[PDB]
Order: sequence, then C-alpha cells, then structure tokens
Amino acid sequence: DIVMTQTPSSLSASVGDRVTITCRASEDITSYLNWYQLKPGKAPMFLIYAASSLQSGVPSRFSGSGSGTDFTLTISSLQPEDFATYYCQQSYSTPPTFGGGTKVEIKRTVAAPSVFIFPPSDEQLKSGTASVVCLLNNFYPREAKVQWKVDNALQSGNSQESVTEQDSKDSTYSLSSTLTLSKADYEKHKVYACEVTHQGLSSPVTKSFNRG
Amino acid sequence: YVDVGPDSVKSACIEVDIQQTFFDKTWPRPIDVSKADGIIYPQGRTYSNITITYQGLFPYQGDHGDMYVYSAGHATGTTPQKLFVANYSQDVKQFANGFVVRIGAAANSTGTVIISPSTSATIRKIYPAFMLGSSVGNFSDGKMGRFFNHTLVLLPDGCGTLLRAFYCILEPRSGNHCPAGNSYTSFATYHTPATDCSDGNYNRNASLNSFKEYFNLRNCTFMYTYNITEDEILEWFGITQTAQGVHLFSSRYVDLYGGNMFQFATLPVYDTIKYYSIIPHSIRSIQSDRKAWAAFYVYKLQPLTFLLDFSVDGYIRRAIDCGFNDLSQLHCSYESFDVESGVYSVSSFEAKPSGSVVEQVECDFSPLLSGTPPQVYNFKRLVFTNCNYNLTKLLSLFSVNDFTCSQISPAAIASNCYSSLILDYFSYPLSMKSDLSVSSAGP
Amino acid sequence: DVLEQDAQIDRLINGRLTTLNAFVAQQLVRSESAALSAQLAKDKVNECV
Amino acid sequence: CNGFQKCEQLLREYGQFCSKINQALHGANLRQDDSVRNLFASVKSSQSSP
Amino acid sequence: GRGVFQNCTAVGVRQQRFVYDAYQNLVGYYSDDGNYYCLRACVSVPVSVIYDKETKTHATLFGSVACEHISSTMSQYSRSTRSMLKPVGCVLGLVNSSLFVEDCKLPLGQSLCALPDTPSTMRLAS
Amino acid sequence: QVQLVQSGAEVKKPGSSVKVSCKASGGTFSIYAISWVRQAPGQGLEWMGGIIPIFGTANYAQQFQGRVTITADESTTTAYMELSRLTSEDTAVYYCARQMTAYDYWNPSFDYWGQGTLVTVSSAWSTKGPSVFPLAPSSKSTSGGTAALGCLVKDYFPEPVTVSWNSGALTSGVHTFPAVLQSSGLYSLSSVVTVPSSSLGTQTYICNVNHKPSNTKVDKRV
Amino acid sequence: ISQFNYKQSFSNPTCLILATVPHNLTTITKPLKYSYINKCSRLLSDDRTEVPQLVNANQYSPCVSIVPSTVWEDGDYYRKQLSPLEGGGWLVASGSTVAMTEQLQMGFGITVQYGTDTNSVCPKLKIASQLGNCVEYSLYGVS
Repeated sequence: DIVMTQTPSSLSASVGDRVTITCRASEDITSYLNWYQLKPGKAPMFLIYAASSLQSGVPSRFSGSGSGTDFTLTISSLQPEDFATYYCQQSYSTPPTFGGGTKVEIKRTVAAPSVFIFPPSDEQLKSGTASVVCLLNNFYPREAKVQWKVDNALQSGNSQESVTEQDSKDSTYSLSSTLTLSKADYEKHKVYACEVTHQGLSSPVTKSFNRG
Repeated sequence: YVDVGPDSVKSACIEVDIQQTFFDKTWPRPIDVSKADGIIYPQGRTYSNITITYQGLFPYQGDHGDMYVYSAGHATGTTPQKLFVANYSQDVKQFANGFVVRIGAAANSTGTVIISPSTSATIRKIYPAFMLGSSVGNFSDGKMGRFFNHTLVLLPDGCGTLLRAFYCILEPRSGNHCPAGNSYTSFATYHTPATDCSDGNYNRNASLNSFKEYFNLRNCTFMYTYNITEDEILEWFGITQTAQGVHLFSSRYVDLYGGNMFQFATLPVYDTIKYYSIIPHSIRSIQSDRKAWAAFYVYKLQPLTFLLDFSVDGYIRRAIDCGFNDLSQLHCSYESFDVESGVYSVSSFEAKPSGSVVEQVECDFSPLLSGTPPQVYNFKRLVFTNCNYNLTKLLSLFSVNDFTCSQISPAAIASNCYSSLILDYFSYPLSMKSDLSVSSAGP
Repeated sequence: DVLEQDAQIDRLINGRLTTLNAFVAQQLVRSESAALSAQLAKDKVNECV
Repeated sequence: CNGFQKCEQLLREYGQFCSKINQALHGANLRQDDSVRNLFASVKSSQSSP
Repeated sequence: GRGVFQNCTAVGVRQQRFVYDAYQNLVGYYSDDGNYYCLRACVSVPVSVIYDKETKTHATLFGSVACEHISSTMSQYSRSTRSMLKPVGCVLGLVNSSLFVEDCKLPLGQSLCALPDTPSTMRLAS
Repeated sequence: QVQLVQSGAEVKKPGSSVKVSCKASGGTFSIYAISWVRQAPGQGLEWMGGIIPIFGTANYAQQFQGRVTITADESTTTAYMELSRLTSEDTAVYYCARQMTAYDYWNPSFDYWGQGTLVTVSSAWSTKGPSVFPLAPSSKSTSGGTAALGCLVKDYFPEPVTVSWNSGALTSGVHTFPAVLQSSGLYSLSSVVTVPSSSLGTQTYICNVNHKPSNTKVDKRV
Repeated sequence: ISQFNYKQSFSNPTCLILATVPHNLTTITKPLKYSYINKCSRLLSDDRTEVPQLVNANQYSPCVSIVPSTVWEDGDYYRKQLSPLEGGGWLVASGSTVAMTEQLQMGFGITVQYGTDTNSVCPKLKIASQLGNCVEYSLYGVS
C-alpha cells in the first residue's frame, strides 16, 4: 500500500516566517495529493487538492508545490491562526493514506520550568492512595525529561505526564508528573524526588522532600 | 506432460479488491423452456416435424441460476492499478451433473457500468472462465478456494477470440499478493486492452500470462485451443462429465442464431469432478474507457424428462418441463403441446412428518470370549430377547475377514430393531470359506 | 442397501403396474355393459312409461 | 411409489404406462358422463302437470 | 410408519402392543405405558386441474372434501411434482379460482361437478 | 455549505455492535459520497469505508470487510456506520467526511468532516458516581508563598465528569488532567489549584465534582 | 477388486482380458509388486457409525488421493481428515500387496459404446450410395 511519511513531524516557527512542509510518497502519485489542516477540536480544513491548487476560502499565503513523489505545502507568512497539524493524503490509488502530521510552535519565550512538588494530603492518606505531583510551569522547548527517585530508587510504570495546549501568551505549558503509590510502598519511603531536565532549564533540578 | 511455456518471472502479483457489494444486482433471466433456453441436443440423432419425450440432462424450468459479472480495474487518469473482482474465486460450487451458461444476453443494449454507476456504457459480450477439480481446501490463510491435485482450467484469451482448456496441477506462488505469499486478497486474471488487445494483434497468451502470475502450473496432461469469431450474439455453453471424459457444448458453430447446444469437444479427464468455481477476470483499462460487460448466468443440469418439439430443420424451438406444474404433466402425458379442455386429475399432495415417536437391557456377549470356540459341528448360539445392544463395539475387538449380509445390509444389521437376535459361533479356518455359504455342496 | 433395493423396488413396481392395468381393463368392460343397459332403460322409459 | 423419491426415479423408466392408465380411465369417465346426459335428455321434454 | 395417533375405547387382549385389521395398517397400541393410542394411516389431499382450453386459464379444483386443511402454496403439503401449483366455499372442496356468480348456465360445459359447470371466461359454480 | 453533525460518545461491551450516526445539512446528500475515517490514539487517521446514497453501494476497507456496515438514509440525509465485535484496538474517534467530487468514490477529497464521535470498550462497566479524594495543603506542601491544593477525582464509570472550584469562584491556578484507565479500568483524574499559603486559613477551599450520568454533585473539603 | 478398485458398467458391451507378455515385449517395465485396495471406508464424528464406500462404475476410487501408486505393505492403513465443506469425519483406506510373478500379467478392460454420433471406429480394410435403390447398407455405426 502507498505509505506516506511527513519528513518533519514538528517545526517551530514564529509569525511572519516562511514555512515548507515535505511529504514523501511510496510510489508515483502523478498529481493526487491533498493538504489538510487540523486544529485539535473541530472538523479539519481542506486546504490543497492535487498538491498544488488552493481550496476556495483559503488564504493565498498557502501554496501547493510538487509532483511525482516530492510535495511541499508552503506558507508565505505564519499567522496566530496558522498554527495547526498538517496532513498529506494521497488521492491516487484506493484507500486514502494520511501523512504523519506536523506540529507548529513559536520561539515566543524560551523559559526554564518552575518546578514544584506537592505531596498527598492527610485525607488522601485516609483514602489509601498516595500521590506526589511534580509540576513544571511555563517551560517552552517541547522537549523535557522527567524521572522519579524515591529513596534513590528509579520509579517507573506508575507515573503519568500531562500537558496543556499553547497558552497563547508565552508559548509554554504546565507539565504535571503525577506519581501514584500505595501505602505499603509510600509509608516505607522517605525521600520523594523529581528529576527534571529541560534544555531551557540551565541544569537538571530536583524537588526533593521527606515524607512527614 | 505437455510443454505449456515458460513460467512467470515477476516476483509479486498485482493487487486485487473484493467489493462484493458492487456486483450485487438483480437482473433476472430465468430459464424458460417455451423458447428452448439451455437445451442440449441428442448426441447422435436428429429429427423432423415430430414432437417427442426425451430424458436427459436439463436445467429446471423457471430457474434463475447464478449471475456473474466482470468489471474494469482501478484506473487513475491514464494508468491502470489494482484489479476489481468479487468473491467468486473464494466461493466453491459443486459440479453435481454439470451446468449450462448464458453468455452476452444483455449485449447490444446500453447499461450503467457496475463499477461506476454514474458512467453508462453499451453492454458488450464477455466470456466466463472456470476452474474445475476433484479436491478443494483453503490456502495457508484459511481463504477457501484451493484446488489440490490435477484441476481442469478453462479461460478465454485474445479478447474473446479463443478458448483454452488444460488439466494441470496448480501450485501457488510466494510473491507479494500471490496466493502462497503474503498480503493475498484473491487470485484473478486480467488483460490490458491498450497493449494486449491491439487491432489485429490479439495477444493469445495474455490471459494465460495473467494466470501464470499467480500459479506455477505443473504436470500438464494436455492443452487444447478453440478459435472463436467475434460478434455480439447471445450464446450458450455447457459442460458435463461422463465415463468418456468431460464434454463441452456450445451453440456457436451449429445453431448460432437459435441457441441449441451441440458437443464440440471431449477432454480426457477421468477423476470425478466434484467442485468448480468461476475465475474472476478484471479488464485492466483506463477509467475513461470503462466498458460494460454482459452478465453470464450459470444453471445446473438435472436428470429430467422434457417434451421436445422438433422443427423440419430439426432445431428445438419449444419444450415442456414435464415436472414443472400440473399442466406440464398433462402436456407430457398426452405428448402434445395441445390438450383438449376438460377436468383432469393430477398427482395429489401428501402431508409432511414431524416428531418421530418412540417407545421401548444390555445384550451380553461374555460367553463369546471365555473358553474355546467350539467346532463348526459343535457350534454354539446366543439368542437375544428383552435387551438392547451395540454391534460395532463387539466387532471392533476382532479382525473380520468376511462380512456378507443377505437380505439385509451391513449398516442395517447394526441399526435396525427386531424381535430376536441369534448369533452362532464356532472355530472356522479361512481355508474352507467357500464351503461356508448357503449355496454350496461342501460338507 | 442400494444395489438390492433397486431389484426389490422393481419387483413391487411391476406387480402394482400389472394389477392397475387389470383394474383398467375390467373397468372398460363394465362401462360398456352399463352403456348398453342405459340404452335399454331409455327404451323402457319410452315404451312402458 | 407411495411417495418415495427413489421409487419415482425408478418408475421414470416406465412412466408411459402410468400415462396410458390415466388416459384410459379419464376417457371411460367421459363416456359415462355422455351416457348419463343422453338418457336424461330422453326423460326431458315431458310436460309435467304440476 | 407415518400416521395420526388418538385415544380410543379399550378393545383387544392388551397383552400385545399392536392391534391389526388383517392388513399392514394397524391400530397400534399405547404410545406410553398405561394409556391407549389408536392409530390411522397418514391422510393425503387429491388435486385436479381444469384446462379451459379456449380461454387457456387453469382452475385448481381440490379433492371432494379438501376445503379446510388445504391452503394455497401450503408448506405442509409436498406434492411429488416440483410443488409449483397449477377460494369458492366447499361445494366440492376448495378451488383456486374464486367466483360465486351463478346466474343461469346452459347444459354444455366442462361439468366438473354435480351442480357447477365452470363456464369459460373461471366464473365457477353455475 | 454542509453540516456534518455527529452523535454522542459510545461506551460498550467488547464484542458488542456500535452504531454511529452522522447527519448532513445543506448541499446534495444523495450525489455526494460520505466516508468514515477513524483516528485511533497514536495510530493516525485510518479510512474505514465510504458510501454514495443515490447509488446505495458501500465501499469498504479490506480489513473491516465482513465487520463494518455503512448505510445512508435518503429522507433524513443521515449516514450511519455499524461496527461488530468491538475490541480495545477499536476504541477511537470516528469522523464522517464528505467527498468534494459529485461521484467517483475512488478519488476522495474530504472537504467537510464531522466533529467526531469517541468509542470506548467496557467490560461490564456500570454507571456510578465519582468520589472527592482531593489534596489538602500543608507546610511541606507549601514551597514559597504559595502551595497547591487539589480535587483529584476517582472511580466513576461513564467518561464525562466536571470539577469546579469553590462553586466556580476559584479559577486561578486550576489545572485539570485527563482521566486515565488503570488495570481495574476505572476513571481517575486530578485537578490541582495553586493557592497562596496566606489564603489557606482565611479561605477554605471546596471543589464541586459533578457527574451528569450518575447525577452526583459532591462537595468535600480540600 | 470390484467394490473398491475397478468396476465396469452393467449397461455396456464389455470385454475383459487377462493376458501376459512371456519374455518378448521387454519395453513394459515391471513394478515393485502387485497392489490393490481391500477397504476404503469412512467414519463420522460419532465414533459409532461406519460407512464403506463402494467404487462407482468406470470411475476412480474415492481413496485414490490418500493412497500412493504402490502400497508399501499388505494390511497398510492410510488416514485423512475431511474438510467441514465435505462433511468432516474421517477417510480410511486399506491397502494390500501381492507378491510378483516371473512375467508381467496384465489386465485390460474394453468398453465400446454403440451410443454417440461423432465419427466411428471400425476395422480397417462402386457398390456404394450412388446405387441407392439396391437394398442392404452399412453406415458409420448403423447396419
């Protein structure tokens, strides 16, 4: 089957930036490619058909280029409402195959995360589930690595990471590493440390606290 | 073992789609014998004005048969892609007594193409292709539709200008989409009209090449080729199996304009054919030239008695299926297409059964086993009364050299009930088996 | 079983067909007798009644 | 062939006998009907005083 | 065998389970112990066809008394023929044609029954 | 313009049949082809099939053939998809997508799409209430001038739930995190609020958890 | 031999020949031994209903597929399962071997048929149709 890969999975570019997105085609698609815009939260937008021509109701800042197997949707200037996932779909043979997708961000603020730690509450203790949350606030570079050391033991498999969408004010998010334990494995441990590493952050820092 | 030609060198087989929903239409063309639809002529006779009864292999009156239809393949602008086929290859039908095929009935008319309903093209005649064999299984994937041993294959070639029949062993192939390989949807066959079907240069191996793409035919006993004129006339085809081989019938040569089938080939196949299926065939053209193809209808052949009207030409143009309804009984009994007005008694209905009522221990066979079996003149019996039994359990412990049941069957003597069983046993050599019979002069 | 049941059923078929033909023959004879009697009754009605 | 498919298959080789039987017996009944109709017609034409 | 079963007044020695009439058909004893089930041979429905050659129409007169159990194209009744077939009260059984009009009818005609004459152009019972 | 109106999210037993309806308002429903595309989380957009109402013939993906059924209603202009034998892999958001071409199922451009219908498998999952098992603050939970006191949320079986703060008055620092599924397959999310420590005493914080399927309006102190 | 290996037609003129080549026609190549089938039966899934399968007239044995060209030993048994399409159950074929003779003893079965039209097979070898009025004639198969 025609398998199509987006060469960039995510690019960061401020407003007023020329942007080119490349889609790779497994086999010759003579002139059958569609560029779709998807802002998470609504039916997507049909942007380009045949990889070159503009769907009506679309700004001319979007341009389609390519043929054969090289295909590049081009945006003349980025806009506040130009940041969305882009999908390349072939119209050549049988089932539509959709490209991987591309994420757009901005260099608006490069900020180190402000790291917080919050232990389980006394009533969350009567609950029987103990949960320490390490919060990284207002950090922009999408890449960050978080790990947990409970009593110098590397915890894995029971903590989950959440993040919001663009604040539209600082291009940063709030990241929560919610680490969950039970009383049989919580009251026997004292140190609860979150190891956070961010390129925007200078050095990997830790929120360490002692239970009780 | 005849030489058919070189194998197929391509690694992968073309991809195929099965949209059975696209082919589901209702275009009834039932058999009606009032104009002699699907009639096989007597093999060695002809007749004149006379009207006679005749018993042979016929399709039952009013039968709808099975409709099959062929289509173009996936085509982009000027480039053909994946083939389009139904589930005919996976489906396995049974060659109980052979079948008759109606070909190009819808030709010379314009109908919407099945593959693209919005597109409309003048219906044109196409010829069916069949695989027939004696053993069926699934492929590796569990997909039904594999013919194991020597299987007869009939396929049209050169855009319907010749027919090829051959009795080969088909082994699948391991390439992509090839039936022994991976990502296999369904085998098919195809011909591309841009190259294969050029004017005056009909590639006569194109469909054979398509077939060899998916199978490596081996140990081919024979191969036969029959030339076919091009036209757009309704025609009939027939296949049957006798001890003399398989017989091929057609209306093409003798009764081109009437439809009576006459034998035109006998093939040296002698293993009883039990199964058959229709080979899907897709026409590898461009969407701008998508043409519509007439559906072919397959009607099974049943032993039947038919009142046949023969013209001075001897051609059958009228028939009666004597077992269709009561009026047909009258026509067949008076052996005429005209019966006088009256009130005639016909065969009566009878009710259907349900709920077989039953009412009714341990017939023992221990003394059969303990001791020495006495002599054939000191033979000892076991009567059985007021008990129930099983004979297979007793008989599986031994090795029966002879089992001959008179006035009774070997299955019944294990299953029927009666008043009393008498089982006499003794010691008997196998040398004097001939003396042990009801009709013998032995001591 | 099959091979011998063909012969048995053939015996029954032939027997029943023969009896049924005999039935038809006697019906034909008796019908002719009744037709002659009907002519006689016609004469008696015209002559006596 | 009291209803059994096998017997009917076998009888197929004889079916003309059944046809002859049926036709003969049908003709006999028609002749009976004609006889009755003829005799009653002779009885008719009698002007019955009420 | 195939045959209807019923309960009947006690007769016979009762030692055996089968009562016979000197013919293969039998009254057939008790289906379950301590009971009586008199038995009957399975009933069958006769059928006849009126050609009406001049009209070419066909009317399916049933048996002399076949006007309740029989139904058009009934699932229960499986004829020896391909079951393809070819209603006025019970004059002489059910008939597929259904016209009760009698008016006045002359002697000439099929004369299918005692009263009815089935004049040509259906229109039974006259 | 065309409106592709989807239906509500579905929670059903694995092996059960799911019915999803998309209604088209505006345009010509019969000529235009409507296709069903499913986005499985982390798996990308996958085409399941398409149908043209006037023809009544339904195109199907090879893998879904014999399981998925696509139908359209001429009178109500509604396209329906049915999937049998639901599996954990089946859970996904399903979109009805109109095709720009008047006919031609084989060449497809999805000019218009549905909002989306979420599908989840449920191993005999009974609609029940959530529970307030929050996160009260303390001195060690207070780093700097502000701490974080939260509501969490636990153990309700239908997907929708709603955590509000001080009867909706508290909106500063409120961060709610998506509910996750455990090996017990329960519903558990968190909602932490960054509140200054000075307001811990002068203001008592209660989060209202609202579950419409269980109709549970619960206030427990944070 | 008749009910499992080879049966002819009761309804056709047949001639059955048992012949042998003494030593001359060496072109015929001697086999391993004589083979035949003494039992080709079937069992259903109930384990208590056995069905022997007689060979049909002028056809191959049903158990020919599961039996090799030469049976390896007398009393040999060959088993094979049947697809759900063909009713399942079990196909069991019993072979039998016979020690070989010095010279090949062969068997022929000739069935002619006074049936079809086609052409005609006859012995090779002015009294013709031109003198039609004169009585007496012999056609392709009608005399």
